[PDB]
Amino acid sequence: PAHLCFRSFVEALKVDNDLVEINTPIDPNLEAAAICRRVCETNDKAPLFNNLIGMKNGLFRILGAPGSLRKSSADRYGRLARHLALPPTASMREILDKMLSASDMPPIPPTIVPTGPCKENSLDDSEFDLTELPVPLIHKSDGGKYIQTYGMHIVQSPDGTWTNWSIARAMVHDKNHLTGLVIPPQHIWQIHQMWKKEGRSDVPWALAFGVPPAAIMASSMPIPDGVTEAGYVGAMTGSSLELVKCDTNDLYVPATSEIVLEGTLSISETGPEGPFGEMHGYIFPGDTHLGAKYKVNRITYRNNAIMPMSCCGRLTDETHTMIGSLAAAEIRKLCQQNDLPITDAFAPFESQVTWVALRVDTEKLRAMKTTSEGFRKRVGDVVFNHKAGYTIHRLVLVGDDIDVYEGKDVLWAFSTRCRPGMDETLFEDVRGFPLIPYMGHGNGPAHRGGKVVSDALMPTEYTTGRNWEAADFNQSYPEDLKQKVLDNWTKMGFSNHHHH
Amino acid sequence: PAHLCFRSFVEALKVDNDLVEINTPIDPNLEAAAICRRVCETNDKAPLFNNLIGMKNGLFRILGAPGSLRKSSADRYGRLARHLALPPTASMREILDKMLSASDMPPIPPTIVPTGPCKENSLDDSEFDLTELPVPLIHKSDGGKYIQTYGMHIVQSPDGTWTNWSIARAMVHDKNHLTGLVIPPQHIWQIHQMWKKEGRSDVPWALAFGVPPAAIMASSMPIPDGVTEAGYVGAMTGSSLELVKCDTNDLYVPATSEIVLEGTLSISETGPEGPFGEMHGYIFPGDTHLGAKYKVNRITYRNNAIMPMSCCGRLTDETHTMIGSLAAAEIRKLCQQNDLPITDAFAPFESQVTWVALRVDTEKLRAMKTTSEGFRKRVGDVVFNHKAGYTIHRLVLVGDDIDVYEGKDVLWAFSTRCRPGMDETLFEDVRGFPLIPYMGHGNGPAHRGGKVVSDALMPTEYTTGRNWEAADFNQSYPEDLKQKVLDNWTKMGFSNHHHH
Ligand SMILES: Cc1cc2c3c(c1C)C(C)(C)C[C@@H](O)N3c1c(nc(O)[nH]c1=O)N2C[C@H](O)[C@H](O)[C@H](O)COP(=O)(O)O
Ligand SMILES: Cc1cc2c3c(c1C)C(C)(C)C[C@@H](O)N3c1c(nc(O)[nH]c1=O)N2C[C@H](O)[C@H](O)[C@H](O)COP(=O)(O)O
Ligand SMILES: [K+]
Ligand SMILES: [K+]
Ligand SMILES: [K+]
Ligand SMILES: [K+]
Ligand SMILES: [Mn+2]
Ligand SMILES: [Mn+2]
Repeated sequence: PAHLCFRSFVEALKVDNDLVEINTPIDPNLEAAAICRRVCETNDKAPLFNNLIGMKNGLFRILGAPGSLRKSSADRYGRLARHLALPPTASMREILDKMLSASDMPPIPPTIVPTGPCKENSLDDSEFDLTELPVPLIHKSDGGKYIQTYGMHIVQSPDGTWTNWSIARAMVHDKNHLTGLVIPPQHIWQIHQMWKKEGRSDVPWALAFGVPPAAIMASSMPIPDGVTEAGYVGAMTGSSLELVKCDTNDLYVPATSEIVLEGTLSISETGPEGPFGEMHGYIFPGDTHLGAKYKVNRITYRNNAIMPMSCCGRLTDETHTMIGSLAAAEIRKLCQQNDLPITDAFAPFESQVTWVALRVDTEKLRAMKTTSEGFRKRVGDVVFNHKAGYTIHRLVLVGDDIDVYEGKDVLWAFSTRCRPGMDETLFEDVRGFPLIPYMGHGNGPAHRGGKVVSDALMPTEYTTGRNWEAADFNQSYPEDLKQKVLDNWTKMGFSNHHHH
Repeated sequence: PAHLCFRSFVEALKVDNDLVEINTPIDPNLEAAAICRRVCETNDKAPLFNNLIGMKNGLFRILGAPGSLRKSSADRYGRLARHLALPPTASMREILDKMLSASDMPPIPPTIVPTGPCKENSLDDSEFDLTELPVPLIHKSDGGKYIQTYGMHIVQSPDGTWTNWSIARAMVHDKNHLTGLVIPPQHIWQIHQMWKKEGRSDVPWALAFGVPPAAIMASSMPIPDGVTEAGYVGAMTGSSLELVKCDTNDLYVPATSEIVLEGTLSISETGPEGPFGEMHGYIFPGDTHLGAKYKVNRITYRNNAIMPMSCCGRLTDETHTMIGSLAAAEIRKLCQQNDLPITDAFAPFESQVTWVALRVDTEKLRAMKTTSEGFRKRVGDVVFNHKAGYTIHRLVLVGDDIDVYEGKDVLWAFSTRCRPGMDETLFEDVRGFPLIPYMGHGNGPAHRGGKVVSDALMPTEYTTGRNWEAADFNQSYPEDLKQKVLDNWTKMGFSNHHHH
């Protein structure tokens, strides 16, 4: 099935009339990514580049925009739904509920199988050269060719008890090394730290590209510390994932992975990394810093291997649809587990996924007999002191009338119900997300502060209940009249389809 | 011409295929406004209600949505352009430049003519009853029938030197009185205050509905204290406006006004006023307060008179397209006159026109050798201590790459370049706009504070120049490549018209 095998997922996008196969030569130097960028800015069909200039020994084709948006509202999130076995018309609430469903289920550990498509071909350390592959230059000022934008890093705690799957960017350093981001509080960093404190060896590592779609979704979600993503994906899908052992180490990769790199993440070496055109929509030319260094010892791959690529930047791509929404999902759950009356959470695209809107059950709120200043503090302490809140700099509290999955309604509530200053609490003594330009390239500490809880609950929502009606068609006219107007609309001469 | 005569303006909307004439009976009790509300929420054609239940002695037809948006991007602002003799494809910059153009021109005083269409019919104090006219109930919880949503109040200083034209709401109180908002710092209030201090008589008043479109645009703009709107409209249009004297007082109304009320604004009496479904998108049921009271002594009107109506509320209507944009225009000019390097200003619809984005000439800024904290303070002191800043609670400073007329780009800049708290200055000791829910129905003083300058200029924009490129199709790919991609777009299989 498409959610459990990336090749099958590509076929599903075709069947959905959501793929464009480009069979003529395309340059991995900027051209593939430029096509992908336009797709993402216009919600077009995903591009599959089957003829990539420099493709050598079956490595590789590229699929862009794997988790980006479709043009119609009816199946807007269809590509995400296709990651998860959901109907293509699934709502974001349905997608995020699916991604949270495993959080109160027993893990279903993976099943080891003796082989799989990812072993169809191999290159040893004398046979590959990462500088000779058709690795894309994704943005014109990037500091390297970013091979790794939509694969899954696999690292395990020294004691063997936790195996983490996550997305973090990496670029080619030389024929057999990558550099990439390994930054706190991310789990690849937490595990790295464990190996560095033990001080004995580099971290055994694999990076698997074109993994089961349900696995790359969990890879992009801040599920709890110490939780093995494979078992969470198993529980979510109702099926044990099939994994094969790496050839050169004892980690386990999805059997149907398109491309697998095996090697080590250094506990001592660094190399130049970045800059990279990033999720908030910017690149700072020449802004290179030392990053984590990976050694690649072996490559295995499927016949006619396909590399997924996220051509991230301005709206809308995987960095918004997945990073933002999946953080929001975890935050929703985290608030509920802390006895806060939050029903829904989403990171508005309009905020460049730097805000999360929290919909409040105001009946519950009223029973708490609290105030804005107290509640704002409680909510921000829960979220901004937790890893799930890392990427999010503004929380917007809204009452039950607001659909947090509709950015227009979040912006309306924020703009009209939250008094600047008085209705907000700033948080300076929390971890900040340095990738946001106003952090890493801003006026203050790159790694600390710059966070805020903005209360767009109105005063009576804490006391006696909502005391307004919207000045809109829905709320300022009785039902019988509204329906009469709608029924007579085209007849009178005005203009009107859901699908389209 | 359409900009100088409301009847001609209605004909222009027809010719533009931007009118729906409804010739079957429509109830002024909510039905007309419900149709108007749906038009405004969907950017449909303006409705002209030619058969209004209760229309008596030629009073009246209704035109809704006179200054609202059209559906296509090419002539989005066509109805505003039709107020001003501009091409229907005029940009907002072009519209606001037209509205500012008279600010460095000599006024062209009005011309008195002996009669006009507004004298075709008359009703004395024994012949009309405002409770018997088809005055609309615009929102189901309004506290009265709001006759006055798009007419022009006309009041003159006691000394005769300043005659102000402005829009302020008013509702029917009884057979021969209205109540309405007369609030500081508005010019109707400033003039009222002058008459109250002189203490001798009620304020001679007229309210003219269906006035020259160029006059209702100026009516909605905070041009300076002491400036007679008629002369500013004269200068803007290049033509002296033709005015006729009122029958029962010595004020002068546009000759082609559809409907004219003549009477007095009391210096002593008040009456219940509101609530009203307002520009920020809300109504607070039962929230009635004492407002200004008007006595009507005489009504004159055109044959087949047409009452314009603004069915205001959630996006998008005249309260957003005119209040917000025309305040932004005046603010732009005010900043420039105070030697601040502002090139453009607009109130994003997404902010419910409570923000104004100020585009900065950063070459000029760099020459000033200043800082964010200093510049933010200077800009907020200029704007928030002036009447032009009254309605605006958040100013967003952006560099030259941002098109402030594009809300998506303002939201991107705000969300990614302004660090909450550190990059902002709050203003508590300025006049606030009580209509905003978080003010009048909020946690703090209804009339004071709640304002903020948010600096979305990046640090190097003050020093050495922009130091990023956007991670977008426009900026992260060379020209030759971009054009190749666009030229091959449909050929490869992707999808694409300006008008649609
Ligand atoms: C979907 C997606 C997620 C991420 C990234 C991208 C995509 C497409 C890149 C295009 C590669 C851009 C890059 O900046 N990137 C990225 C990243 N996290 C980082 O630490 N480092 C990164 O370079 N995340 C987010 C992380 O995947 C999540 O925060 C996840 O929660 C981490 O897993 P874990 O540590 O919770 O197990
Ligand atoms: C276009 C437009 C403007 C306004 C209004 C409306 C429309 C459609 C209503 C639908 C009637 C809603 C109402 O709240 N309203 C309104 C109002 N100003 C008020 O003091 N009182 C009001 O009730 N303005 C704004 C003012 O017209 C401007 O602020 C103008 O600047 C004033 O002129 P002046 O005092 O500068 O001469
Ligand atoms: K993860
Ligand atoms: K609030
Ligand atoms: K005015
Ligand atoms: K800033
Ligand atoms: Mn993890
Ligand atoms: Mn004025």
